[PDB]
Order: sequence, then structure tokens, then C-alpha cells
Amino acid sequence: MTVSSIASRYGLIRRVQWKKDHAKGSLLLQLDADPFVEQRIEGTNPISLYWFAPVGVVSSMFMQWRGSLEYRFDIIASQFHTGRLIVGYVPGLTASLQLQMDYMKLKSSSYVVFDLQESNSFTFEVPYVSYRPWWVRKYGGNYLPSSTDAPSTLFMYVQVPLIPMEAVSDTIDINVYVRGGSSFEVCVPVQPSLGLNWNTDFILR
Amino acid sequence: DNPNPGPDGEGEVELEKDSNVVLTTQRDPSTSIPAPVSVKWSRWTSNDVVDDYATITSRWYQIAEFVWSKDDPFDKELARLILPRALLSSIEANSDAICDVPNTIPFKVHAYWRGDMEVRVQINSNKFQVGQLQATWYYSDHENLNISSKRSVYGFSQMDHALISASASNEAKLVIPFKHVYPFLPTRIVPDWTTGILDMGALNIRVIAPLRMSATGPTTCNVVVFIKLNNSEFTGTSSGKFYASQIRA
Amino acid sequence: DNPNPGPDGEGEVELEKDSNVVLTTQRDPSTSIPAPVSVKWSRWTSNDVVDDYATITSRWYQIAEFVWSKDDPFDKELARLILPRALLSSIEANSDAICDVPNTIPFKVHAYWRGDMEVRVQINSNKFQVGQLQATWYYSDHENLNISSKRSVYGFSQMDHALISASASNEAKLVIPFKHVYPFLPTRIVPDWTTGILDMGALNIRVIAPLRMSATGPTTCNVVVFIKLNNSEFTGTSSGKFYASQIRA
Amino acid sequence: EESRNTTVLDTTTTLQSSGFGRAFFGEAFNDLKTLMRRYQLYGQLLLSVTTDKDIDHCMFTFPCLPQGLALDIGSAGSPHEIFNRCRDGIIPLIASGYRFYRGDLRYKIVFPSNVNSNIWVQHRPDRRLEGWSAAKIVNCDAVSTGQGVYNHGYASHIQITRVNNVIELEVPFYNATCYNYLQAFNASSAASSYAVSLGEISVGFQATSDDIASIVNKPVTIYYSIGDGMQFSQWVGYQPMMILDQLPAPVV
Repeated sequence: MTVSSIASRYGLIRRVQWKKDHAKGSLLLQLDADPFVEQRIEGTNPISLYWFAPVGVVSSMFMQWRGSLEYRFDIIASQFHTGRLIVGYVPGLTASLQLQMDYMKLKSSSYVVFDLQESNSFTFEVPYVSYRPWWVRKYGGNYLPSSTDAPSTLFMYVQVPLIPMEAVSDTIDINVYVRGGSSFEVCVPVQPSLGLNWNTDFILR
Repeated sequence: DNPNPGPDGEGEVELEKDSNVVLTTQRDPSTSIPAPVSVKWSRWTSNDVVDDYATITSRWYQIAEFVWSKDDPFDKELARLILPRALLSSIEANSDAICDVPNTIPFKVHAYWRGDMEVRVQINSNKFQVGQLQATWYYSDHENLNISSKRSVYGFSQMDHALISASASNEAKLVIPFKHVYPFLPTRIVPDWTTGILDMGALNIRVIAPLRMSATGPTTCNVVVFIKLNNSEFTGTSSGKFYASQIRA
Repeated sequence: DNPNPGPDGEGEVELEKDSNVVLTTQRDPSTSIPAPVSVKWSRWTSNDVVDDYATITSRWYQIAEFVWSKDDPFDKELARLILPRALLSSIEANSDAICDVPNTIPFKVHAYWRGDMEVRVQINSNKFQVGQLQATWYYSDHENLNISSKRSVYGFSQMDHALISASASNEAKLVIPFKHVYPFLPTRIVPDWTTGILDMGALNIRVIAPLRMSATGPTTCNVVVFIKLNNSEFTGTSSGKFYASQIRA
Repeated sequence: EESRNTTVLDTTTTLQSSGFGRAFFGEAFNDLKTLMRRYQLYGQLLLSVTTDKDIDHCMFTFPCLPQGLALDIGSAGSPHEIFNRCRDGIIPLIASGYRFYRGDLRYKIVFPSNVNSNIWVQHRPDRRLEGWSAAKIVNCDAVSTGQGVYNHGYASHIQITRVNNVIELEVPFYNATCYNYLQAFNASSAASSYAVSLGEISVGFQATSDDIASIVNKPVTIYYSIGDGMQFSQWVGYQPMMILDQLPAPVV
């Protein structure tokens, strides 16, 4: 039972369709550089369930986190698909700076350009840039004046669009896996901001 | 003990030569150091390329000039500068952008900053003028609401400060290290930090002895403040379009 | 000789990690070096603070992307970039100032520059596409009036160049050292130098083999050009308001 | 240029140093941390129950900070006579002469006597402190958010009133900072609110609606020492003081 053994396990959090008609610089995903990355289930319950990475579940129990995250991008393509994309990383952005974003402002900050010819998988290790040694978690124990956004924001644009051959498909799935890297660590135990789905029943007062 | 003035004037110039900017003082500086020398902290919370630019950031640049007259009472503030904001606001008060001065071009492009400071407060007063000023540094002025009753020379004499006598026309050197709750100050709008951006506290120059003279003496004198950022470190390389102008005040 | 692909794809990624920017190549680069490695020349004509900023200037940044289609003839230029001007003009073509990119903020504040270059021209072409491009560097394009008859792949093959085949989808690395008549290029309007400011010559990408395919093949492909300034030195610290925008072209 | 001496005109002789009372009283009063580890009243309150409470509801809440709360003079009708007459204690008077702190605190909470019910105490280091207003002991009157409820993961302890009606606990330093502010806090940003107090202590009873009637208007007092490893790290001079025997007397 070890937090560095739980957070070192990849969990699938995202699938992204990358198509042929995606123009040069179209946004594929923007997300938050934190373990609290969500995948909502389209259920009919009045309260919605979410998929998390194991690093996010083990970080929900703790107040403060720090360290590098590792995003594994598995691009399901043949050896006849050719493309090129940036997995970039902008240090701290507010909510009003989540927009006004392209692939050109991304290249001012740290970024990695990946070519897709024969190797269809890579791993981007996320820097930890903050004014604070740790970082207070994203959600509170149903105390809404304790909400805090990410330290920083991850983007994934399309640097060179997809050129597929006429015998293969025109759409490509991209899986995004999250695990807390070799420098990831959490400290202070608090009430965890997540609950089980065993008894998914809430009572309004 | 044996004066012999010549065409030069029988003086001894002290020089501060810091990255192609040279400051000259006839007198001896009256130094005051509030806190000991800080450590670099790129180890604990940064993985980005962390680099100072000591050729352009450890230079001298004026941030305030003002006129101390004889029409000022006993306890009256002359200057109140929130120095990391006051550098950028002194540039923006000269009606241009921040990318036109080599001292502040990493502030346009980076996100966070930590470094020590060197402040020179130079008076140009006549030998026959009589008066005295404080040069008191206070860490994090805005985070104390009872500071409006604190701003007086009685309270600022209790913490360490630098005295400037108008008779000797001496000089106040202020070695200000980084001492803040968080180990970095953001240069722009950053998450859960919207106001008080890049504020570390107030250097406030007040009067102890008001400027006294004869009936026909020189009425005013001038005070100029220079700043230096020596032990800097810049992290979080970002776009310059995310940066916004400082609050005017 | 024994293929065994897995979920990764059986490849070998080559990495160019230069100051928090990482470029990945599946293929081997086809390099071409026009001149040997230059010397630093701050000794002979500068007394100002001379310092590169290798943390922010030796980064990669895109300067051109374009679409090579099958509707291009044999000898047809695709790109013609005056690279030191083309970096600033590629930033200004994205409708902002030059102080918003960390690569070019010393160009806003300094006067002269000398440094070597690294150019990566990356194509994204399908394996079934057939074609080939040149990556020819020419020193000081504008100082030769008969260059309009020179711009052809017959003449550019005689000097050294980098070949880009659309079938292998390979890559062109271009180590461009500083070779100019004067040992420094001014960044702005400087005395008796009003036009051709910061111009060292043209990287011009032309076609040898036009893009050929079947009747229903993928019609176009994309080409992206990245630049690096590694052995830089900036001298003549000046005001940023003296700087003016580049010629549009 | 503060502690300088141009010319010391000593007309005196050598005075015998007592070692800060160690010669006379067997103890040296030089280390001020020894003075600050003496307990001093953090506050007092009368318990008041407006709505019907569950077992999970917290009875009262207060932020835990070393420079002392907003000085509760009380109502104009019934003032708290300790904070009204002799305004403030030793520990915040020392802490006014500094800017930053780092370290733990020690809280000793004394409950009323005739109550028997089992008492829980949680420390939540999640609650940011929003302004010097509402930096005080807050009677929890309603439960909307997760504030009123006994939560799971926090550092908690349950005192048995049948054995002993006093709890003695140590609040640790859990902020992600170098220091915290040690003055009357003025909220500028949102991140500065995380760095005022150590955390937020909530005290609750497990009584039901029938046994809570004997708890109304009973006093609860809270005392605090300074702990150890507790360091003040920037000298700031003192604010304007007020003289206590110059205060008016309640004439008849």
C-alpha cells in the first residue's frame, strides 16, 4: 500500500478523434495540468459519475500535490498515416485566458512536436511550474468556497494535418493516459473529494 | 586634516559599476539590511528553464524622482513605492510599453520571479540646508489593514531603516532580499491570484526633520531612487500577450 | 531485417531537446553545412555588455508552414524566407508585437546580432506520395541583381543543399553559420544602413520532383520550418522604442 | 542605520548582571519563547442552539491563528469583561511586533461541567481565511455546505466529558508556504487567504435534541500556547498602543 505505486499506473482518461479535415492548428484537446482530470459518463442519474486516473483518485484524498505528470499519447494509426502535432504546456492561465489560444501562442511556452511515421506512441512529461511548492487540490469536501483551478494548462493542437493514403481510414483515435510521474507526491490527508458509486443515492433536505 | 583643493575639488568618488551602468557618490552610504541573504529556490517548485539575465536585469534604473520642499510638515510621506510594481508602473508612467526597457523584458515573457533588490536613494541637497528623511522598507504592505495607523516615523524607526541627512547630503543603500509567504511572485494574472500582482511591500520615504533654511535659502531639493535586481531567477516561460498593464495607483 | 510491430509501431524516435522545446523525428535528417563554424567577434568591435540568452534564444519556433500540392510545376519556388527578417516577420504576420515571444525579446532591446542558425524543414507526406524538394541556403540574396535568373533547381544543386523526398518523408537539417561582409547585423534602423535591415540571405525551398500520386491519392502535403539561434551574441543595449516593424514583403 | 552609536557618553560604572532573574529567582527570562509557551485565552463563548441539530452538526467553528482573533468586546449590553477591561494578552502583543511565522500551536479547550456528552474536535486545514472580518468563533446555525458536518478524513479527536471535560491538542503547520502573515489580515488575493491561519478547528457535540437543552448558555473557553519549532522571522515595529489604567471606570 504505497501512494507512489498507485500513482505510477496509467489510467485511460481521454479518447480524441483526429480527422483528415482537421485544419492546420485545430484544437484536439485542452485540459488541466492536475491529477483531477474527468471523463463524464452519459448516464440518466441526477448525479453524474466520472472516470478518473488512479493518480487522481489517490490525490483526491490528499490536500496538496506537487511533481511531474506523465501523459501517454497512444495514436492508433497504421504505418501509412503521416501526421504531426504539438503537445504543448502553458504555465499558469486564468479562466479568461483559457480562450485566446492557438498553436502559435503555445510555442512561446514549453512544447513538444511529435512526428507520426512508424512509432505510434509517446509520453509527454509535464513540468511543475508554480509560485507554491505544493498545490491545493481542485475540489473540496462539498465546500464550494474552496475551489481552485489548475497550476497550468495542457494543450494539443495539430501542427501538420493528417495525410492518409486512399487505402486506409481518414479518422484516427488518440488515447490519453495519465499517471503521476517519478517526482509526483502528495502530503496532507483531508476529507476526500470523491465518493463511491455503491450507493448512488442523495437526499435533498 | 590638511585640506588642499585643486581643479578637481579634493574628493573621493565611490563607484557602483553594475552591468554598464555606473553610479557615483561623493559621500558614504548609510546601509540597512532587513533580512539576511536569501537562497535560490528553483529546486523545489520549477521544472521549466530557470535563468536570470544578469547583463540586463542587474542594471540601475530610476523609478521615482520627487521634490522635497520646505512646505512639508513633520510626519508626512514623500514616497510610497510598491517596488516590483513600482518599476513597471514607473515605466508605464512614462507612456510606453514594458518591452522598451532592457531591465523588464523578462517580466513580459516569464510568469514568476524571485530575486533580491538593491535600492539607492540619492538626495541632492545644499550643505546649508537642514533636514532628515527615513528610508524604511516594509514587507507586504497591503496584507495588513492597520498599516494606515502604522505609517509614521515613530513606528518606522523601530524596525531598521536608512537615515538621509540634508546637511551631509548622504546616501541610503537598501539591500532588500526576497522575503515573502510564497517563494515566487507572479508577474501577471495567474490562477487564484488576481490582485496584488508582483507586490512585495512598500518602500516609503517620509520626513523626520522638515527642510529648514534661512529667509533667502534654496527652497527645495530633489530625491532620485534607483533599483537593481541582482539575484534574480525567472521561471515559467509564457506568451507576452497574456501579460497586462499594472494597476495605476 | 526481422520486423515485429507492436502497440508502439516499431520505430526509433530521434530527439532534439533544445531549451524546453523537443522535436521528434522518425527518419534520419539529411544535413548540409555551407560554411564551417564561425568565431565569436565581441573582441574587435564591441565594449558594451555582450551576452547571449541561450535559455530563450536557442529554442525552436516555427516561421513558415505551407501546402505543397500536385498542382505545382517542375521548377517552382514554394518558400523564400530571409531568415533573420523571416522570424520577426512570421511573428508580425500573426498580428502582435515582437515582445510576446521569448525568442525575439533581445531583438527588441539590443542593436546588433551575430549568431549561427539551425533550420529544420519537416515534411508530412504519405508513403505512397512521390516527389522531392530542395532546401538551399544562399548568403545575402538581395546584394545580387542577377539572382532572378539564378533561382532555379539547376543552379541551386551546384552549391550544397538538402534534399527532401516525399516518399521517405525525411527531414532537412541546415546548420547555417554567420557569414556576412560585416561581422554584425543591425536589428533596427542604424546609421548609413536604412534598408535590408537584419538580412543575411534567403532560404528558398523549390521543387525538383512535383508531387505525383494515383487518381484518388492524397492531393497535398504540409511542410513546416523551425529555426534555432544557438551561438548568438547581442550587443548595443538600446531603447525598445527605437525599434520599428519589419518590411512586410 | 538603526542601532548605530556615534558617541557613547558613558558616565556609569559596571552593573552586576543578574542573568534576567536567574540569580534572584532561579530562572532566566531572556528566551521569549519560554514566555509564549504559557497558555493564554484564545476566546470564550456561550453555547446557543437555534435550529434542531443532528449528531453530525458542528456546534462551533473557529480559525486557528497565533496572532489572536478579532478582539471580541461582546455586546453593548453584556460585554465579555476579559477582552473589554484588559484588552489583549501577551502572545498577540508579541506577535504584533513581527511579520511572519512558521510552526505549530497548542490549544486547550475547557468545556462546561454539568454536560456529559461526548465531544468531537476536527482540524480542517482547507478553510482559507477571507478577511479579518469573520476571523472569530462562529456559532454554526445552519448546515448548507460540508462545513457543519463532521467530515471523514481530517485529524480528529473525541474527548469523553464523563472522564474529563478538557481537551489538550496540538495543531500542526500544514500550509504550503514559507511563512504566514502575522498581522490583522487584509484579503487582497485568493492565494493569500490560504496563508493566514494554520487551519480551522470545528468542535461539535454528539447530543440529541433532548440533552442539548442543558447545554444552552454554558461557557466554553479556549486557551492557546505557542508550541515549539515556532519561529518569528521578520522584525516589524509596534503599532500605537493604548494604556489600560487610563480606561474609564464604571461609575455609579
